[PDB]
Amino acid sequence: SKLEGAMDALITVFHNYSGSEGDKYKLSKGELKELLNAELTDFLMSQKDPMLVEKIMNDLDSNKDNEVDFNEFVVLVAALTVACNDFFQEQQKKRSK
Amino acid sequence: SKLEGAMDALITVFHNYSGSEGDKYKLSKGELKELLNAELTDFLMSQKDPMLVEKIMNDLDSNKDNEVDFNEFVVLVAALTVACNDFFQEQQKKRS
Ligand SMILES: [Ca+2]
Ligand SMILES: [Ca+2]
Ligand SMILES: [Ca+2]
Ligand SMILES: [Ca+2]
Repeated sequence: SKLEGAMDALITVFHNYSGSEGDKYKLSKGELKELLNAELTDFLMSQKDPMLVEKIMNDLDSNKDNEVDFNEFVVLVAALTVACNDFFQEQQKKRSK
Repeated sequence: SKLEGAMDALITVFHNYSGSEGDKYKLSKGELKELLNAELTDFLMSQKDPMLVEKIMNDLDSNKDNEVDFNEFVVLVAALTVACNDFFQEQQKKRS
């Protein structure tokens, strides 16, 4: 199914970056930065934005273990997907006026 | 990017079922049923299970407007993906 394909992909993406160092199933700041730069580059306007990454790391690491675990990563993905969905919807609503 | 491809897919799937009736951007119980049966059938052990769909509807519709909006739908997707990831990680741990 298209949905479970997407779910599989969320899992794969995470594990593509989380296994370079430290906990194999959590993202370090470095691994997160890597993932942001390669996977969400449009959100960084294809710029390097370390201070922004720092803030993303701080907002996502809710339990303060200096890692972004999978639950924490999914919080990111959910927020950015909702925001994009909302964008597309408002663009259609604006058009129908 | 693989990630943004997946995010796009989440949006497209929801909008694939949400536009049959009512709000074009929310799932009725009926629309949610169609989505669950087409997209998550393995979670239903490939059975039709309207009693479980009812409970799923009731759980996802946190604002009690009788619809599952996109945010509500992503709560389900997050929960299921997290559970699936946990499964795959515990299967690896077990193996070692
Ligand atoms: Ca790691
Ligand atoms: Ca954390
Ligand atoms: Ca609808
Ligand atoms: Ca609702």
